[PDB]
This record gives sequence, C-alpha cells and structure tokens, in this order.
Amino acid sequence: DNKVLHVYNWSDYIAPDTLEKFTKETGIKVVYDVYDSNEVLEAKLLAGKSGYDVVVPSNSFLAKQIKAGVYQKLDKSKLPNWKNLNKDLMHTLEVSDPGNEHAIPYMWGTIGIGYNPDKVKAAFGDNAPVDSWDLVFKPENIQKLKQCGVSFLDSPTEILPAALHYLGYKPDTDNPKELKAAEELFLKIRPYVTYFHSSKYISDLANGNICVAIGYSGDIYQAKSRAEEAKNKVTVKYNIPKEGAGSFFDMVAIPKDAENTEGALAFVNFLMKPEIMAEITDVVQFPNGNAAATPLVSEAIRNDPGIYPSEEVMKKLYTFPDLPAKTQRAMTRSWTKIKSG
Repeated sequence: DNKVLHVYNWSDYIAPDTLEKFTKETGIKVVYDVYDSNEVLEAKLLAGKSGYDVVVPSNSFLAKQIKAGVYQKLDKSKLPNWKNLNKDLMHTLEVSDPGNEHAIPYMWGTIGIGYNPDKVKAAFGDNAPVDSWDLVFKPENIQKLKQCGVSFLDSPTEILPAALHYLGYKPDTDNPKELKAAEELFLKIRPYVTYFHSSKYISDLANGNICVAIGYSGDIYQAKSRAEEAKNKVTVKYNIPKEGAGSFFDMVAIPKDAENTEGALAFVNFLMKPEIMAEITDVVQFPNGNAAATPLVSEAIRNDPGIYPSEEVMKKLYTFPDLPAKTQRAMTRSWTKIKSG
C-alpha cells in the first residue's frame, strides 16, 4: 500500500505539523518512530528487513552502511526539490556518499556544553570556564558540578573524540595508545557524571535536574525553549567551546528493501521544500542542509552563533569519521567500561 510510509528518525527532530502537511499534500499516512542513537538504528538495518522506508543515520554511519549495501540509490527524477540543497555542503558529503547517490542532508549541529548558569555558579563559584572543555575534562572542575549534575551523551563514537580532542590528539585517530588515553581520561571524570544518555538530558536540563549536559546543540536549545515556556525560572545556555567541537550531519536515506520507495522519495522531496525545512529548524533549532530554506528561518534562530556558526567557528569544528571496525570495537569496549561503575 503506497499510501502508508514507515519512518524512523531521531527524536526531537521534526516540527509538530510536518507529517500532517505531508499527508495533506500526498495522501500518504506516516507511521513515525524515533530513536536517540545511531547504534539502535544500525542494529535494525544490519539485521535486515527493518520495516522502514526512510531512516536518518548520522554521516559517519551512513558512509559505512552504504559500503555494506544497506541503501538504494535515490531516483533523482522524483526529487525536483534537490535544487534547494546547499551545493557546497553536498560536495563535502560526496566523501561519505559518492555522487550523493543515496542521501540528503536533513539537519546538522555540534556537540558542546549546555548549562544552567545560576546552578553552575552556585556549585562552581564565580567565573566557571563554561566556554571551555576544561569545564568537564578537568577532574577538579567536574567534581564541583557533581553537586548539580553533569550528563554526557550515550554515544561513544561522538564523545570519545571530544576526549581525544581535549588530549590534543586527532579526533579521528586509530592509534591504540591515544584511544586508551581517552578512556583513562573518562575514568578519571566518571565518578562525577550522573548519567550517560542521549535524550533524557533535554527534560532534566530544562527542569533544573542537572546543570551541565554535553549534548547535541539543538537539543540544548530546545531545553532552553521548554524552560522559557515553563516560566519556572530555569535559564539554559549553550556554548561551542573556545577549543572547538565535533559536528554531526544527519542524512535521510532509503533502505534497499523499502516496501514503499515511491512514497519514500515523495517524503524526501517534501523535506526539501524551503518552508517545510525552515519550519523544522525553527522548532528543533539545528541548522539544515537547504540553502533555499535559510531565508525562511526565524532571524533569532538563523542569527544565533550556536545554531548557524560564523566562518571562524566553522574552522574549529571537526567531523566524525567513517570508522575502521577495530577502532569502533575499541571504542565500544572502552564505553562499556566507562559507563559501568
């Protein structure tokens, strides 16, 4: 039945009327499921017959899934809105997806420091280095924050590179000694981490349950917004630290065994409509991959350096690599050890 579409996307990553408008235009109903990690999506895909027509991996995982033959090539004649994509971004994405054959950029962002300034001051003292990775990777520092709660993503492939970076190593290093050093750094700060989770931190941060979350940029902006709408006195801020940060890029793609491919292509095309993509960015506060959409984004969002960064900040951002299996395996092993008491 080409009038039903099964989508699996990140949580907190669409506008509340996006699907209603898609169905209104197309008559295609959408069953929409959400995840908060690449690993969950990855396991589904690799096992095969996932039951989804559209999924949204990060670009690091997309590159690997493409080589593994997970996705079908997009029929670009069914995607007239392709013209709206930022061509410069599409060029950089060619490394992961030669000829941009399988996917389009949905949204992207950074992994940095979300925090509650009042709670940090009370716990830390005046002038906490809230604009620096030293805030959390210096044991004496995170120790002061243990009091109001510090979270990190449950995402080894995105968090261990922050440790690597902090130690002065390349964030895409495969060197076993550097990787191990990253693990040792985390073990030192681990007693002061309240939890590792990739979505729970939005509510906790908005509600005042924690005072620092190392998380996805747009997520922290949503927490800020929820806080403001709650009128419950919680102030949330986000910094891309002075030293730089990792940047992830999420990509829409179509599993080879998609039951409906025609509808999936319709959905992908619908997402490249300028006003549709801009409305999404307004709500979830991650920049998108659509040059035609930028002008239609609210100016407080488009003009915010934590969402659309300046050229100078861009130069300090790194991407997450297509990982060799041995590195992934080492990272997984470290992450199990780190998460556990």
